[PDB]
Amino acid sequence: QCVNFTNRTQLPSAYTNSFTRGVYYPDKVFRSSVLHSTQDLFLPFFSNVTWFHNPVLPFNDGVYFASTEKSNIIRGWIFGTTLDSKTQSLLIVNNATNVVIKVCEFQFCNYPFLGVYYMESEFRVYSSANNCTFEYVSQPFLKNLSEFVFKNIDGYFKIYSKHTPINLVRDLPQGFSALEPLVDLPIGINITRFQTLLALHRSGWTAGAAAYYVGYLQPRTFLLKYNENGTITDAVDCALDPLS
Amino acid sequence: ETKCTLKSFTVEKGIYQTSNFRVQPTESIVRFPNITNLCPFGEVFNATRFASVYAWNRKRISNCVADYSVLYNSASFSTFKCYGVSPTKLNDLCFTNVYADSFVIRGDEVRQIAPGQTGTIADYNYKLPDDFTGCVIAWNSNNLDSKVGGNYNYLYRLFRKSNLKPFERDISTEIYQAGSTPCNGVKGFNCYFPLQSYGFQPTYGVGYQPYRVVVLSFELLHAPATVCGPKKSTNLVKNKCVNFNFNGLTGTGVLTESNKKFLPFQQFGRDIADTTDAVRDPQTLEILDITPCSFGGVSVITPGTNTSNQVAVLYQGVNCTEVPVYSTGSNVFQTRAGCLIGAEYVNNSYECDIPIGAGICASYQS
Amino acid sequence: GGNYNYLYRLFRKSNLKPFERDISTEIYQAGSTPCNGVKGFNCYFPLQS
Ligand SMILES: *[C@@H]1O[C@H](CO)[C@@H](O[C@@H]2O[C@H](CO)[C@@H](O)[C@H](O)[C@H]2NC(C)=O)[C@H](O)[C@H]1NC(C)=O
Ligand SMILES: *[C@@H]1O[C@H](CO)[C@@H](O[C@@H]2O[C@H](CO)[C@@H](O)[C@H](O)[C@H]2NC(C)=O)[C@H](O)[C@H]1NC(C)=O
Ligand SMILES: *[C@@H]1O[C@H](CO)[C@@H](O[C@@H]2O[C@H](CO)[C@@H](O)[C@H](O)[C@H]2NC(C)=O)[C@H](O)[C@H]1NC(C)=O
Ligand SMILES: *[C@@H]1O[C@H](CO)[C@@H](O[C@@H]2O[C@H](CO)[C@@H](O)[C@H](O)[C@H]2NC(C)=O)[C@H](O)[C@H]1NC(C)=O
Ligand SMILES: *[C@@H]1O[C@H](CO)[C@@H](O[C@@H]2O[C@H](CO)[C@@H](O)[C@H](O)[C@H]2NC(C)=O)[C@H](O)[C@H]1NC(C)=O
Ligand SMILES: *[C@@H]1O[C@H](CO)[C@@H](O)[C@H](O)[C@H]1NC(C)=O
Ligand SMILES: *[C@@H]1O[C@H](CO)[C@@H](O)[C@H](O)[C@H]1NC(C)=O
Ligand SMILES: *[C@@H]1O[C@H](CO)[C@@H](O)[C@H](O)[C@H]1NC(C)=O
Ligand SMILES: *[C@@H]1O[C@H](CO)[C@@H](O)[C@H](O)[C@H]1NC(C)=O
Ligand SMILES: *[C@@H]1O[C@H](CO)[C@@H](O)[C@H](O)[C@H]1NC(C)=O
Ligand SMILES: *[C@@H]1O[C@H](CO)[C@@H](O)[C@H](O)[C@H]1NC(C)=O
Repeated sequence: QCVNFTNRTQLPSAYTNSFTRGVYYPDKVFRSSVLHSTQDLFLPFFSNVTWFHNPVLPFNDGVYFASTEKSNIIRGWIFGTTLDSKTQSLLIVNNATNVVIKVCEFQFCNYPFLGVYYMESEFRVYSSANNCTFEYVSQPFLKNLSEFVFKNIDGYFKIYSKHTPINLVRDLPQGFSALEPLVDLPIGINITRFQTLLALHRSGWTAGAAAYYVGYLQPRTFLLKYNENGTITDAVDCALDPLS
Repeated sequence: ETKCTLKSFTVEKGIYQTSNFRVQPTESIVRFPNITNLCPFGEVFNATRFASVYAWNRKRISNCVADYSVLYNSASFSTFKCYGVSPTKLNDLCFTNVYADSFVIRGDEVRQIAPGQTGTIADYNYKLPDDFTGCVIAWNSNNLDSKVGGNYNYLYRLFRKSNLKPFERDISTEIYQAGSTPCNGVKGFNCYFPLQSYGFQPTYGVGYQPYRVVVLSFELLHAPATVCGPKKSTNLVKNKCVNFNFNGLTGTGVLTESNKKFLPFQQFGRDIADTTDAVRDPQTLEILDITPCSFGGVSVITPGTNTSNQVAVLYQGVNCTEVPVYSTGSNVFQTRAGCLIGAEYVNNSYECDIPIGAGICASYQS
Repeated sequence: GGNYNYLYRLFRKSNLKPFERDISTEIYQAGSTPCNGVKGFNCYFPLQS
């Protein structure tokens, strides 16, 4: 089950403002009504984030992935370097029952996708796999705004997530919401590029309204405010302008 | 003590500081996660059947807790030899992943399974590196594998042109060509089948009976280590200055109940200047509070050597509940500066001679 | 034929203090089961030639 297509899926990748989103808890400590300055990898304030209406995208240090999700179309993720059996690969799927994480050497198709049959049962993302190393099954992740942060430090893969009810039409809202840690994985891969998995309706494929936002991280110093309950309520980027 | 610190045989009227004291810890407590996800050793050491020696069964072990204590303490193992590390210290040090090689060989072929060994199995069936690290366990299986009619299910290689590299398996059934006459896959004058089947029987003596052997190897890849023994834990105590090792975080103090509200993903809090203030016990998931058990300096009030030889003792900023020959002494008094012993409190009001603090001071009358 | 007069200790309960001498030739219990002064499983003579 590996066929190409004819309609070259090309999307108008525009640019937009990053605003003040993408702040996550860096450590597992508790602090009450304090101001703590920390140096780490973050998304710089008022940056330039790419909007997509499935091209290959570099991973760099880390990736911020946001989706104004409606009807949970986005399903999976693919990470790796050579994207084949030559090198280790990471694969993430999210069906209606569980999230599945695989660390193995697959042979991905040119246009991998989940596919649904119209009681959904279809899986043709890759062709062959062997020497599969790490496996994981957990609770499913998914009109809402879903933000995810993916990092890889010291042979450890960190995934942070947050969901927010939103009502704005088009762009990212002007507000603040900290990101809580979701999962850690003690695995070693040299991830440098990543993809996105789309859920097309196989009954002809009809999946075009897949719009999301992608941004990159950089190292810098932030100042975080902890309220009495230990929830981050505000942040300041130190290296932005003289006032900051 | 005052004379020793002041280095004189006479002491004038006043108050002096001699030394300090602190409450000593009583006992130690360790608390670790609830312990689960044991490595599946039962399916290997108690398997229904074992693979042949030239086709030894290889198993991968990663991401689990492995209890070597039960294996070491089991008396059903005839041979238990650990070369790289001591069997006792297995539960302490650990690595990233383990390989288990299981097979069945003869009783007399046991010592071939060691670094720097030679033999039919040691060269054409299973090769071990000289720098091999791990353990080898061998036990009897005569009651099961041996058959009265002869168990021919186990085969082994004898003829091969070259030896085997360490941790290499060869299962090819090519007809060996000992002589110079080529064979088109047929035995004959100088062509023989490299595989021979064992004839294990219950009537066979010691050294001929089937022997089940499992070799454990621990590999050292740069990936983080995940597989080793359970971490010993113990019950907790409260309201006693003790030293604790909560999930690798070590500290000395007294533990009390706290009403702080964490979030479901933190593990331990702090207040300022990187000072830990509250911890969460892994086994119960309860928020506790840590307070450094009391300490402070001591002081002596004396009216001068030339006047008398009785002194009063003041412990600074210490609640008069854990003072300890001066455990009782005279009527013990409590001041905002600490606890004072050896002197009596009165309701009068005089001038101040030897200042003490918090607005009160003492003098000589007792 | 080999000099077997020189023997060295290999098993002990703990380390040696500086300039300490130990000469007791007692069996060593290498396992949970006590040896009770009898050589056997998890019981080895600490001196090797
Ligand atoms: C899965 O792992 C095995 C074991 O490492 C790989 O087998 C090796 O394949 C290479 C191919 O060039 C050979 O040169 C080696 O001799 C093989 N070693 C063994 C022990 O069989 C296998 O290739 C891996 N799978 C994939 C798709 O790469
Ligand atoms: C911080 O935690 C406190 C403690 O629960 C929260 O106070 C409660 O909040 C709920 C939600 O509105 C109310 O129903 C309760 O009546 C509150 N109780 C008290 C004693 O205040 C508080 O809302 C949390 N957040 C902040 C910003 O303080
Ligand atoms: C293989 O099976 C034997 C037989 O049950 C196990 O030996 C028993 O282990 C239990 C542990 O729960 C002890 O309580 C028994 O006293 C043991 N009996 C005997 C006769 O040894 C052995 O532990 C099993 N090994 C593995 C790796 O699963
Ligand atoms: C940790 O394992 C222990 C082993 O049973 C459990 O902790 C308590 O178990 C008893 C009986 O099973 C329950 O009545 C208690 O409510 C348990 N305590 C807690 C805090 O849950 C339990 O299986 C495990 N508990 C945790 C928190 O992991
Ligand atoms: C010294 O410690 C004792 C107990 O350790 C304190 O007595 C407690 O005082 C508080 C408040 O005064 C009461 O709520 C408790 O009920 C008391 N407990 C006992 C057992 O008496 C005592 O107050 C401390 N000393 C000082 C000067 O505060
Ligand atoms: C991103 O950059 C482009 C040109 O580099 C610019 O036109 C666009 O306004 C930027 N987006 C912002 C500042 O949000
Ligand atoms: C989701 O995937 C898991 C593992 O891939 C599978 O066990 C489960 O049955 C799947 N659920 C559905 C509804 O297909
Ligand atoms: C949006 O997120 C909220 C918060 O978890 C959840 O209650 C709600 O069901 C979500 N709605 C959708 C459509 O995903
Ligand atoms: C990543 O690449 C470096 C150098 O290219 C190499 O040393 C390391 O072993 C690689 N690790 C993984 C997990 O691919
Ligand atoms: C101590 O007092 C006595 C009388 O009060 C006096 O004679 C003596 O000199 C005093 N000691 C010293 C060292 O001055
Ligand atoms: C001082 O007076 C108070 C109040 O009359 C009394 O409680 C206390 O016992 C008196 N102290 C002494 C040493 O008599």
